[PDB]
Amino acid sequence: MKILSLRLKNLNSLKGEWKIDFTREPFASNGLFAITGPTGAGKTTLLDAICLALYHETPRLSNVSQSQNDLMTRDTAECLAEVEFEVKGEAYRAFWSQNRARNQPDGNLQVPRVELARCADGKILADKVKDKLELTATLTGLDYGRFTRSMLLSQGQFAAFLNAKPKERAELLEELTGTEIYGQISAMVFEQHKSARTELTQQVEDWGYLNSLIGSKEGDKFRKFAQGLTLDNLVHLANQQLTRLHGRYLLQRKASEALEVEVVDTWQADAVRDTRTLSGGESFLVSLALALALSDLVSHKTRIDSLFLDEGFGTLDSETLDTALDALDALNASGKTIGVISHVEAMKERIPVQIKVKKINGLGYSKLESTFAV
Amino acid sequence: MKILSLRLKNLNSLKGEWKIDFTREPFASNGLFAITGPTGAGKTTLLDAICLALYHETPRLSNVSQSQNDLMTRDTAECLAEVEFEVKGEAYRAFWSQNRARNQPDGNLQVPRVELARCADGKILADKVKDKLELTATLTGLDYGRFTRSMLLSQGQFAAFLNAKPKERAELLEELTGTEIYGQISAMVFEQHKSARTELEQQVEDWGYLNSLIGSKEGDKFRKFAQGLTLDNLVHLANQQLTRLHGRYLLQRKASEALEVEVVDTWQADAVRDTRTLSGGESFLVSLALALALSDLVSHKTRIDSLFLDEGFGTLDSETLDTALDALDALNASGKTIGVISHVEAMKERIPVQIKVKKINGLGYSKLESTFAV
Amino acid sequence: MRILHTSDWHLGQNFYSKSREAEHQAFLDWLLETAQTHQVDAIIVAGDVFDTGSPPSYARTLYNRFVVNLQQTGCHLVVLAGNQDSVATLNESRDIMAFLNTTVVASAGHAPQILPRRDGTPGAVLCPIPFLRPRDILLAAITDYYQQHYADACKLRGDQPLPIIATGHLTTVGASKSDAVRDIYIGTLDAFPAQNFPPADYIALGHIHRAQIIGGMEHVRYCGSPIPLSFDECGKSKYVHLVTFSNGKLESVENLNVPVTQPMAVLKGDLASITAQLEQWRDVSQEPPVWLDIEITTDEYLHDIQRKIQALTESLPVEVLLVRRSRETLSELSVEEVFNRRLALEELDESQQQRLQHLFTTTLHTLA
Amino acid sequence: MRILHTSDWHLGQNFYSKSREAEHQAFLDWLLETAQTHQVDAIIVAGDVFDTGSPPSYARTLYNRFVVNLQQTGCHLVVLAGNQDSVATLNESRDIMAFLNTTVVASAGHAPQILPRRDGTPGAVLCPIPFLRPRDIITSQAGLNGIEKQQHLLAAITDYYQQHYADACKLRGDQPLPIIATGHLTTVGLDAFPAQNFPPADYIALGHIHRAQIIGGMEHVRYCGSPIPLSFDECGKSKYVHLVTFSNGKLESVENLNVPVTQPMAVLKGDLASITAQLEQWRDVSQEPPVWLDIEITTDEYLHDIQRKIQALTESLPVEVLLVRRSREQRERVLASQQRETLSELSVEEVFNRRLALEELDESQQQRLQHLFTTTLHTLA
DNA sequence: AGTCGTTGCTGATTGGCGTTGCCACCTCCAG
DNA sequence: CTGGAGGTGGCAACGCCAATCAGCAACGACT
Ligand SMILES: Nc1ncnc2c1ncn2[C@@H]1O[C@H](COP(=O)(O)OP(=O)(O)O)[C@@H](O)[C@H]1O
Ligand SMILES: Nc1ncnc2c1ncn2[C@@H]1O[C@H](COP(=O)(O)OP(=O)(O)O)[C@@H](O)[C@H]1O
Ligand SMILES: [Mg+2]
Ligand SMILES: [Mg+2]
Ligand SMILES: [Mn+2]
Ligand SMILES: [Mn+2]
Repeated sequence: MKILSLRLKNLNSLKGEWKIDFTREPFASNGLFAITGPTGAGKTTLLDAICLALYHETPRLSNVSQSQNDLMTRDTAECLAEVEFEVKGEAYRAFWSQNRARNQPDGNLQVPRVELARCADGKILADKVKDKLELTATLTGLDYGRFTRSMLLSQGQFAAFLNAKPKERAELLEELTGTEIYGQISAMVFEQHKSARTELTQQVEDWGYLNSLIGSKEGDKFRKFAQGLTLDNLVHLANQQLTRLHGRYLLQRKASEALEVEVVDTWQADAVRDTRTLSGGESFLVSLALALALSDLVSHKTRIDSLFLDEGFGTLDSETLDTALDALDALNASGKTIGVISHVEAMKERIPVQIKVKKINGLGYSKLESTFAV
Repeated sequence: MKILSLRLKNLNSLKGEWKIDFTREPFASNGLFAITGPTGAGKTTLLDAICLALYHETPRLSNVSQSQNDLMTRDTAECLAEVEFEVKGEAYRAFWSQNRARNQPDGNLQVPRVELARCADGKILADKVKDKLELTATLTGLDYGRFTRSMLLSQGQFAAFLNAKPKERAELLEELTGTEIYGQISAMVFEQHKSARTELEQQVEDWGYLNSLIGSKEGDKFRKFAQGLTLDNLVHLANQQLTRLHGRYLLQRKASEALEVEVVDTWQADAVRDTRTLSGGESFLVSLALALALSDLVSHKTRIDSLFLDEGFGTLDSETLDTALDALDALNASGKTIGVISHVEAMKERIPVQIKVKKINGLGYSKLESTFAV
Repeated sequence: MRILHTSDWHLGQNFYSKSREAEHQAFLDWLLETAQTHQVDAIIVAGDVFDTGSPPSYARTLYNRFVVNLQQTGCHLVVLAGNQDSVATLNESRDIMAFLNTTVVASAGHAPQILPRRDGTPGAVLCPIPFLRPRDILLAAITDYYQQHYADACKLRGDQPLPIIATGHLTTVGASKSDAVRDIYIGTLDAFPAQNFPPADYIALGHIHRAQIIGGMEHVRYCGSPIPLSFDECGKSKYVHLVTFSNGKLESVENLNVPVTQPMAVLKGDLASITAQLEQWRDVSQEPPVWLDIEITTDEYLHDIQRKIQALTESLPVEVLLVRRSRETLSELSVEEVFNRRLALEELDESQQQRLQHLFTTTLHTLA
Repeated sequence: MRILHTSDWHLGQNFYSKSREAEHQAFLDWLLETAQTHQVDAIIVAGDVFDTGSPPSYARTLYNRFVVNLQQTGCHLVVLAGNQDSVATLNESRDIMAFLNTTVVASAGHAPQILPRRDGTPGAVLCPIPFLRPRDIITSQAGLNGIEKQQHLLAAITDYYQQHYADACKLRGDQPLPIIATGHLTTVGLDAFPAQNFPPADYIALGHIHRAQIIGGMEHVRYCGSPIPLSFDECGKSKYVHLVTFSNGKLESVENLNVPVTQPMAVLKGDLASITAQLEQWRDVSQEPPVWLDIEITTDEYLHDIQRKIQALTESLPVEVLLVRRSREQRERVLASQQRETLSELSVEEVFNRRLALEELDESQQQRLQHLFTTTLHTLA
């Protein structure tokens, strides 16, 4: 799962059609590239276009469909986003587009047209929305709720995994590791117990006792119980990653039913405390390490080699930001390619290649470099 | 409300006893003051002490009590925070302290010792948690749930008001405007409809009709319907404040049951948009203006004379940040004292009054300037 | 023989943010002083002693202090429960009150009592009748109860030459109401006819806060509250009636002016007019701050005009309590209007609107 | 002279949605009868008269009925404020009670007074001291700690006691009158008030403890305790009211008077079988009123809807159940013995066995539970 | 006519509210 | 010092319900 090309047409402040190819003269080194520009220029819009093309959805907007489409640019009758990604050495293409009735800047939002195809032979693999989503999920291994946790870190949602509730962390882990059977076991146990109870026997008593142990609707309880090993492996990988990203802290799981992680402050004689006490920058670094561990966890089943960090580099001071960027450079020296969006002046010099985005004298629109114009 | 002096002891990274007294020589002008230092130095801890001494809570930790206290520094046996504030020309003192058993770090946590007393008279007003909380809420007008939204803007939670549920938004509006009779009416309508329905198990259908119109438990429906006028009154002040902060946008109420604020883009031929589509910096500025308006909504009853916000300026470029700082300086003319947490070098150079939270390497502790030691 | 007639004290009433403790104390001490001066035989309080069913701490202290100071004077006293007063709040201390020359009646059906003079000889028949709850007993039911109760008192008096007095807490035809007057019998009775009172030698009534002679006869009166309980009656002086009896018949009735201790004023007109009307208190140095109701005639936002109102007042020895516009804010509109604005968006069929309006009104009243 | 020592009435208390009105009325009537029988001169109520600052209507009715029915006996009464009732609520009736042979103290600084005997002669010096709220005796100042403030409070309360006892001695002078003392605070014979700091008064009638006991072995300093059981932790204990006698200006003796139990209560332990066995003792008894029970079911992982079982067991009985609880607290999580084990390697049966091994069940149900668990895997395949 | 483009009609999720229970916090006490 | 009983409130899991998206078949406009 590496983004090869990105094509978008009239999304947010980016009027017109543009394409960015990550195999041209820039990005040839696969190094750090920094989307830079003023506020409200379409920097976040590029990552939103990528996410929309992949999964028909945006971090800000819950759904874009026949109704409530508000990602399309004003006084514009059509918008589309297309990406090319490579999985297991072969490349695919994803397409999502929507146009207005009679091609007017007003009128009904027509049902969007989507497709998924191979670049090897051009064969169309899926055109329905549901079938495309299912097929791309099976192919990539990442749903939206895993793409937005491992590959794309939105601004303000970097600590979403750290601050998520146990239910939606265990559900993420079971799907990521392909160990979903335990949820079905709890669902079946709860259904059997409820069916036995509604008839009203010692068998009902045994069913109740079994339900109190592992049984629960939607499979929450036994899933949370079982994913302890997965959380321990993940925190091991995250600690190994974090040793070089921030040397002060370590990570370990706590002795609680809720899937939670505690830090071990090696400076203060290994005093262990909860992550709720971490500073903003420390929590950002911990969440980045956890995301990298999420990527490394499934490297033996499906390999993801791209990472996008929307924001949160400001929470760091200069004396820590340089170390974080050095660790990111060390990671980027491997197969992983990473792109960072920030306004801080220090990162202006360290990252030499930039996808600059510029607004136009208050007209309300914005354009990036003409070399990306179609 | 305004803060006169802050005294804390052994909170987070700030080992020792520290007293920051405003109205001294450096702070006599009521001008801009910024808390500067590396990440993890304890800058937020200064703002955590103010919230702790007043409302027995801190933004990061839901509650601190006998059962748990993650705020007091490791390898230390006690912690306390005490603030002096002034409401309507009369000064008051709030006090919160906790000690470990036998003065040993491994001992169990004892119950906190809280007080609330006039500064000049010296008379004690309250000595228990609930009594102190209720009395300070009545005295200041605003409890914790309104402090954290109109007087202190914590890190990463500036957009809490916009992103909150309509239920929480309406509840905050009632708390500020003292209009709970509508919620009580709706709740008792729902209760009486339920009682009539159970007594059934022609009055029942009429009760159900009234319940469908305005009836709901805890009064959701009628609260949301009634608070639209308050939302419009708030939007007027929000537009007034936002005109100086960010001249592009204006705010307008959504025409839907779930009370929400749409935005008008004056540059795009006054095209109206949902508030979810705003950029990060634009959303931060909108939230700041809306919080200033929210503190100006009750100016006649209980005026608020200070504002604290935490590293929200990291999402602004060098020009939008300059406009926002000019607006904040102009608002400082009214006498509202602004305290800012940041790392941006431009604004750190701009603001001449600073509280430098110096960090001690290796130990993990930190200290202020020598003049603030006690 | 003399009797001071007062009612509608409304002790413990919170007037907006303010409280009436000082006014009530300066009224009660003056009342005791005038009672001693006129050597009155009894003091009667017909209803609404407390503003609500759960009076605050200071209201009960004022009531108890007044009763204690009564003993030094020597006058008998009577307490009646009004529409806002509650049983088990006045009736709970009844037994203690008996030892202090005070009788408290809250429940109906109490037998008539003989009211003694200062020398111990009988002076009159009291006919203690408090605010009659409909559940405790409609227009005829009030009338025949009054006639039956008077008849029982007439049997008790026999041929003795004593006046007969009657009590009541009810609205009557020809009366003038106010905003602070809470209505009673919302769904059963509209007004009591003044001609149905039994031929008692004198009638003492409350409920109405304005002193009024009702029905055209002298022996029936409204004494009204002793202090202004609303902004619509600030300028009218308050009265307490000192009735006199002799040879079993009414002699004369006199009005005593309660000295006002808390100035209250109402302003009117545009902001330009108010900027001039506020100059009535420029550098006057009123040691009790004056309470003002400002009826501004503007369309400007209330939360914006209150700022300049406070700015103007800050240079004056005055304290504003209420500001009302004569766009809208939720602090202005009535609950009925706000609910109707919900009904308007729904189908406007009157056949259901009338029932829904009645249901909403009864719900709101059950809250109150 | 003779006085009674009682405290902790807690009038108006609601006990699991139940009301203690009848029990309090019966206790008050019994106390009046006892005072009349024993020819008592005064009654002292050491605090916690009301269970809240704003007692309900019937609590005030009970207090009024007691204070008006006490007029027949002619004996004096002293009521003191505790940590529970409100200073303003008790000061409401100060002056009105002053005419009814009753004195109530709620605030500090109230000077010592002389208790008259039934014939009106000076009997004793009362020296009344209510629950000393910190807001009344100390002034807060900045720059102190949580323990330093407590030290200042203790020093101030000790100084207050000493000065007030000195004033009481000055008032007494030469007449042989026993200087009684009163208070409502915790003593241990730290935040408690040491007993050795008390003045050398002839008697100290304390409060704030619901159990009758002697402090420091000094018989002249006693805790009278509550006259009725206010919780299940004291249901089986008998409650006492002290009858104190003085002679020639010095303390003579203390006698304990049992308060008859009006509302019986009991507490039960053990499993459901033990609960049934203990309920067997009430099979056929005429109980007026029905006895109130607290049931603590010992956990053996029954995990049933025990509320229905208790309701069915106690339906035919003259029994009302106020509370039932159980100790089911336990953590449920996997321990990773080594990092080499991952959720893919371990089988479903292995994980379920790891789950069961954390529970201390036996083979009497382990086999059946494993069979039931395998049935689920059977029906998905 | 054809072809495409736009519009109107069922089923499967999904978020929202209410119900019941369980657990945690505060306060006044007792081992 | 610690526990512990007794309100009081908050959160969470489950049940039922109404709104919405996706799929499908039937007319209007442009060549
Ligand atoms: N439907 C729309 N039409 C036009 N402009 C839009 C629309 N929705 C959002 N925008 C604007 O597009 C811009 C996107 O900026 P964004 O990429 O979020 O900035 P940043 O990278 O600084 O966070 C903002 O100015 C936003 O208000
Ligand atoms: N209980 C504790 N003992 C010691 N240090 C702590 C404790 N809790 C938090 N800390 C540390 O105190 C520091 C507080 O920094 P903070 O004020 O959050 O920084 P910033 O202003 O950059 O957000 C962090 O290093 C945090 O990990
Ligand atoms: Mg952004
Ligand atoms: Mg921070
Ligand atoms: Mn009335
Ligand atoms: Mn009245």
